[PDB]
Amino acid sequence: ELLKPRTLADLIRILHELFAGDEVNVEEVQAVLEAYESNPAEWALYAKFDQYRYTRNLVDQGNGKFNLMILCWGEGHGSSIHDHTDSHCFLKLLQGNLKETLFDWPDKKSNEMIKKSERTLRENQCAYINDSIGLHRVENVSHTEPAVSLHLYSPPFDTCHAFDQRTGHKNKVTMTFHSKFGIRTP
Ligand SMILES: [Fe+3]
Repeated sequence: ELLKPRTLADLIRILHELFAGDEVNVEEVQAVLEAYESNPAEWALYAKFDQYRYTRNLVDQGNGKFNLMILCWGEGHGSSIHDHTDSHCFLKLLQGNLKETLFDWPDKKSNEMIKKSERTLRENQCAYINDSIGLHRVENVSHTEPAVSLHLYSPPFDTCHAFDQRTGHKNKVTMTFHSKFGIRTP
């Protein structure tokens, strides 16, 4: 029985129920994330921006089943083209808009990675990606509005690959947290 999360804390409690077992009902997780109506006062603690690039702010560790984090995207900040390390990845907009560009996995031959599609993710919409679907880039293309998104990854992962758009070549990158549970973590 999926109920509407009344608050961020209620959402977290519901997520612990949805991840109590060993598998993931993607459609139910996405539905509950979509149904949470972003309330800025509930997540202000985690919305810690950096001037130069987007930040990752850990909210909950899901009793080991998932990482739940808030990403804070300054104007013009964006990600690499990246994978998700054999994990489910849900992305819900809490504030602003983000452009998501999808790419196929590269072949062995060095070639330009050509986007397969793009879409604008708007406030409160929850999207989903996994390595079977493909790779993506996420960007705040706004000149005037910072964006904030809520991301859930299951299982949690500390590393992933960035792909060079000119060649498809990949490099391993380690995820760094700007803060954890509201506390800045150098
Ligand atoms: Fe991603």
